[PDB]
Amino acid sequence: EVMRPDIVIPTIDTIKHEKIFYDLLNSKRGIILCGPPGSGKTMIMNNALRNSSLYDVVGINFSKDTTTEHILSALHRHTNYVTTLTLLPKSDIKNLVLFCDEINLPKLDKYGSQNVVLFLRQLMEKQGFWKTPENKWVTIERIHIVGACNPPTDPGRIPMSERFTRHAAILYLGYPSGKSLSQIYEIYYKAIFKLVPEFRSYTEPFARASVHLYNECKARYSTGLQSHYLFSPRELTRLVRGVYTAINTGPRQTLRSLIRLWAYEAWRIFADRLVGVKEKNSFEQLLYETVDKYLPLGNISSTSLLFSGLLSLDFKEVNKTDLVNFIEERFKTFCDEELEVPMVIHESMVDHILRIDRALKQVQGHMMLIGASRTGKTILTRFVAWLNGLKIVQPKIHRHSNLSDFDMILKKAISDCSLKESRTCLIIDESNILETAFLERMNTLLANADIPDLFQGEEYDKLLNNLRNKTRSLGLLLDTEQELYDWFVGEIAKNLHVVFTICDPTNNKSSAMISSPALFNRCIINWMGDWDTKTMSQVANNMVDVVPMEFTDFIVPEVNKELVFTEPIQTIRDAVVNILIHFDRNFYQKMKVGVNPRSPGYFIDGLRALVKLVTAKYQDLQENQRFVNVGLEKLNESVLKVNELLDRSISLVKSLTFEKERWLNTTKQFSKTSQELIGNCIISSIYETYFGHLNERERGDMLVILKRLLGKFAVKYDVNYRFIDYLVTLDEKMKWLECGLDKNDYFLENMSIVMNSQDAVPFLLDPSSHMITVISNYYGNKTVLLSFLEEGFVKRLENAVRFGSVVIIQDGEFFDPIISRLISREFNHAGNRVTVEIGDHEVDVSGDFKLFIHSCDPSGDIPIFLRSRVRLVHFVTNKESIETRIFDITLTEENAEMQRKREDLIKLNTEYRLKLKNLEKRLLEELNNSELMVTLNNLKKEAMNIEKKLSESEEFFPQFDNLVEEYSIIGKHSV
Amino acid sequence: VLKWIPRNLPSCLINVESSVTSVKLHPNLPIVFVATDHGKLYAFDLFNYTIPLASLQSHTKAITSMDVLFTNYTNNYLVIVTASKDLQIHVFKWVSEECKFQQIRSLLGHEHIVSAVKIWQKNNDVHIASCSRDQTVKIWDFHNGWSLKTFQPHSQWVRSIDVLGDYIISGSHDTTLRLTHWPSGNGLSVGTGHEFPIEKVKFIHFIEDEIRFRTPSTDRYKNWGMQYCVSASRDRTIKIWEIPLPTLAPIPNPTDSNFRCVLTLKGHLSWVRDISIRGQYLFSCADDKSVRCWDLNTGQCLHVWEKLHTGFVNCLDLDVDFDSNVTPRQMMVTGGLDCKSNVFMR
Ligand SMILES: Nc1ncnc2c1ncn2[C@@H]1O[C@H](COP(=O)(O)OP(=O)(O)O)[C@@H](O)[C@H]1O
Ligand SMILES: Nc1ncnc2c1ncn2[C@@H]1O[C@H](COP(=O)(O)OP(=O)(O)O)[C@@H](O)[C@H]1O
Repeated sequence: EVMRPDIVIPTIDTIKHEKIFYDLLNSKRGIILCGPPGSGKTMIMNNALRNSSLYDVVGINFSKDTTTEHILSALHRHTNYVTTLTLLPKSDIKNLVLFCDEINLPKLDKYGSQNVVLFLRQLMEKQGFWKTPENKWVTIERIHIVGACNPPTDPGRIPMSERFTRHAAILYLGYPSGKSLSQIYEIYYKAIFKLVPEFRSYTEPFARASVHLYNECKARYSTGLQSHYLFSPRELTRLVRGVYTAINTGPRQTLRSLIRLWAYEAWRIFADRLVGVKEKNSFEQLLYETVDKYLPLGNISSTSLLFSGLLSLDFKEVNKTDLVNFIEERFKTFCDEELEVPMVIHESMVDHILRIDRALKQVQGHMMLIGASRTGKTILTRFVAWLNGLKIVQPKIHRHSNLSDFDMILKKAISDCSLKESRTCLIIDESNILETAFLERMNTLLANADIPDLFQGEEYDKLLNNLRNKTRSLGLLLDTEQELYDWFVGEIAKNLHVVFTICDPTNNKSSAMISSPALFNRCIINWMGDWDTKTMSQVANNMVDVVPMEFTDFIVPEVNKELVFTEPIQTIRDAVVNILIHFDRNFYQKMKVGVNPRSPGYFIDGLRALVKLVTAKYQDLQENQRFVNVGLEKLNESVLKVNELLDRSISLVKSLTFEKERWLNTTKQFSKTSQELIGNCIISSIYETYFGHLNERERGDMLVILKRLLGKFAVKYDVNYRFIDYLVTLDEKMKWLECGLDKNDYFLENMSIVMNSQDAVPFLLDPSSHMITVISNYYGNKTVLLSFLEEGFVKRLENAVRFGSVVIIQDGEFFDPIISRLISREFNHAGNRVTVEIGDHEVDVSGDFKLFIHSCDPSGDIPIFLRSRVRLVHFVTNKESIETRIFDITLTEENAEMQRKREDLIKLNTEYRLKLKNLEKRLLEELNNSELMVTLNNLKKEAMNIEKKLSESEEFFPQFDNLVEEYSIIGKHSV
Repeated sequence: VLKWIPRNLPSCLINVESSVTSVKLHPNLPIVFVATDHGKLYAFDLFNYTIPLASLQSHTKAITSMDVLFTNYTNNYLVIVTASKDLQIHVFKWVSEECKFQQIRSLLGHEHIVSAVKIWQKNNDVHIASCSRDQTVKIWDFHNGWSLKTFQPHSQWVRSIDVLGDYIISGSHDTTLRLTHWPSGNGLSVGTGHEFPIEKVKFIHFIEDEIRFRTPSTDRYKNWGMQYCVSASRDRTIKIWEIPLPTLAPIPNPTDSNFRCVLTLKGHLSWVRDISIRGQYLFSCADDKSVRCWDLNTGQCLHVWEKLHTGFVNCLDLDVDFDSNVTPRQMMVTGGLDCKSNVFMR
């Protein structure tokens, strides 16, 4: 009987309040109940109203935006309009009671009035209201009004007019005393421990321990720290219910098992919402003190309590390694079956999976996953729902949408939950709540077990028809409207679990979500927050231990123990992990993020980029060293054969002295570049994935920070490092220059980031709108220009992804959530084919399909969901770009012949250098594939001719230098 | 001779480079066949496991199921048919003189991952059954090389099937079973009672030797051909289903279009991966690193084989006793996700 919410324990205060509440109802007088949350106003009135056959309860929850039409909608299914107008209840014997919860919550307008408050005082003082659509007076005859509210001193509570409270009797209910709480909850614990008669004598210490833990949590964790640190006896009832569930679905228990189970339940009830690690350690010490002083057992940390029903038929504590392996295999199956994501599983992920599963097993079990973006909220929700067999329904809310689409989605979800008995997990993101009416719908759905506003009139009639048909299909004997709708709301409560995903709790919309009275007292708040450094260490080791890592000498530095969060350093892998974690911490600290959650998406992206880049670079370096070594060996063998033992061979041997010297120099420097390969691979990966949204000065500053922190952990790097020389190839450089890049290294660097992001779609923040023309030149006529602000964009994008054309979407600050599955690269592989879901119907991915997002508005509005997945790249003009453009303009408008000659000479020089480089590549390939002598002589003669041409062409540079020195003053005044 | 129970420890251990997904027993000579997550198709004997008989890589992806059959003719070889995740089914020829693998042909046509395969011989004619993620079961002709029937028995995709003459039953992802008459290609009955997707389903073949679930009830239902079908799913349960009698091209009875809970059994800690029938005993394993043996008479787990594999155990099977041409020998082989296999002798 613990799970039934209608149970009460009659104390002195409970029976006193219940009797006076019943007497105030029977006096035909309005009642307003005032008290802090969890006082028991709802409990006493429910208790007083089950013991009467003359009254009926109608539950309305008021939010920040409640209107008169909501109160009317909650009653038309309960009341009949008769013209004797007169709004009588449908029943003829029972009266009606209007439970209006949180009367103080509806806001004032700009002239200091509340609509629903004046409506309620009209309902009680004047006994009726004017029906708006046809302007007639309807007289309320048998409806009473009961108000429940909090004191106005609480935040979010606003003063209430005395013209309202003139007609309403007011009762105040305080929190019960500690002795009363101990008695009530020792009765609860006796009821729980009836299942275990061996430990029936421990009920009173457990109840006193729970009450003491409650009091210490309420005193220590007050609203002054965080806005949601509100504790109530409802928390303790939830703790009791969880204890009963885990006892009922568990094996034979010991006293130590009881202590560990109760501690785990207290962890999942009280300490789920704790933000700081200091408060977590405080709760750990508080649990230790409570156990030591009340119940005189191993470590009782959060991660040391891993209770789960996955590994057996019963709920019991399990080991860490077997649980991790089971979750890894289940997640591999999940990636094979639903969606493929490259995710590795860590211990805090395991704990989050366990607590999400614990909440989802419960009847009326909801969630509020609060934490940073790319933490693993919705993917772990889907994984846990797939483990439980739930059906994932993510609402298809996008731009140019209204309340109608949300109403249809929720109507279909409720119909599938009730009529089709399909168990459903409903995942609501913070970006899927566009208007405050969306919050009103969510609050009405969670507070009650329905939304009375959607199903009214002919919708109510077709609901009745469908439910009679479904009940006759199931063979259940019921005829009345009340029993049928009770079955309806019971099915809704049983087969629907709404999960909330919040990425930025500081935002006003998310603050309204958290502070909503029904979204707070019904949901299970799960503040995962930003990843702790232990999680970063686990994921980093797990995702860099699969690459060939140890190939160079390493000396372990003597560093402070406090700054090292991983295992003690033994090879370069732990050094790499510590370097990446420390740079993530420093990057998020310098950007002044404040108390805002910090997204680990940069860390994961840098980890993956480092993995792929070190793999490619090591493959290229090994191939190049093998080619150089076999070429040098072949040359030495040919020289030895010539010495032991005709003019063409001698000339080829003599001419290749410079190539032999270059090969020897590269062989000598192979050790040097293998020393610095890991360091500059790390630098390149972080420089690609972290500095995309940064200007040149802070990029240089954080590069200095990265170099210092890299030298701290004894990982060598290139002293003469340059990102353009390490990633931007010369072929790509010329392609970009002919496509329309600026000569500035910042723009080439940015486009190098853009092209070298094969996993994340790039965000082109270009106010000048030049990169669109550049990429349109890049892909020729294959490219297509779309926009988020145009009509028919969905069909254009679908045709573009069917054909495989490269897409540029303009107006990036108007992001359309229908392409979210393209944004997160959620691709379903249909054998050799790739398919993706866009909008409402799936579409195929050709394979040459590329996605680009462009936006010409600086300081725009990029959602955190879009912000955390895209390689956002700023294209902001700087010193050198202004100088170059001004110099080019004044040269074109002063002497166009000299400028044309200069640019043609530069193009010819770079083309000759590219031809030279391809020519040494050709010589290396030819010597690796060993007629040939004549071809080699011809290529050597071509190299000599091109070198002489370049030497002849290099005689006009001082004139350009003189022009630079002459027009530098114009350049600097322009800047 | 039919009450054989395996011991508590295998006598040989098989080492495979990758995880084993399916195994099959040769009805005539002591050779077991081993799968590979890398896609290889091994061949191991029961006396010298240190060296394979044959090995090849014809599938670009891992395989899902295997089956073999030795055909008979009143007017003679062992045929190997294997389905993989490479959008193709490869049929192989097993020679006995030199004991190598020979490739016959490759089957194409399925839209997505093919998962199960069934082979039967009737009236000197052989066909190959196949189901995939294309929510359509496709039965092809080995000799002609073309498909013979294609229909949709379930809204979602079908994972496992079995063939008993002119009837075929399908196990899909939507927790419901469908019995369809193959030549007519129409649904006959639906079965509800499962909450998790089906993994493997097969018929309870009639045997004559007093098993409750392997004997017919009445004369007409004896003439029907079969009585019960056994199905394993991911709700850690194996359920025995009572097939209603249709109107006898069979016609579905409007008042008898639903199955019946003849017997449901529990005791596995994770998803039951496979099932097999031998005498009065049913053998099964799951993801809980365990192998069971559930008696059909009392419906109680007689013997628990715990911790045979470090990781998941996927496949096990026995010899067919319902067929006169196949001698039900006392060989058992189990294959697991831990890249090892266990073979039980005597
Ligand atoms: N006999 C009792 N006396 C006092 N409080 C009780 C008694 N029985 C239960 N409670 C507590 O009162 C709480 C009811 O609070 P509730 O009415 O939901 O808060 P609110 O007034 O904000 O709606 C329950 O969580 C329960 O723990
Ligand atoms: N432990 C992890 N290892 C690797 N990648 C991860 C991990 N956790 C999250 N991710 C990344 O996060 C993405 C899913 O995050 P998601 O749950 O969608 O975040 P949000 O809920 O904030 O939208 C995946 O694409 C994955 O690459």
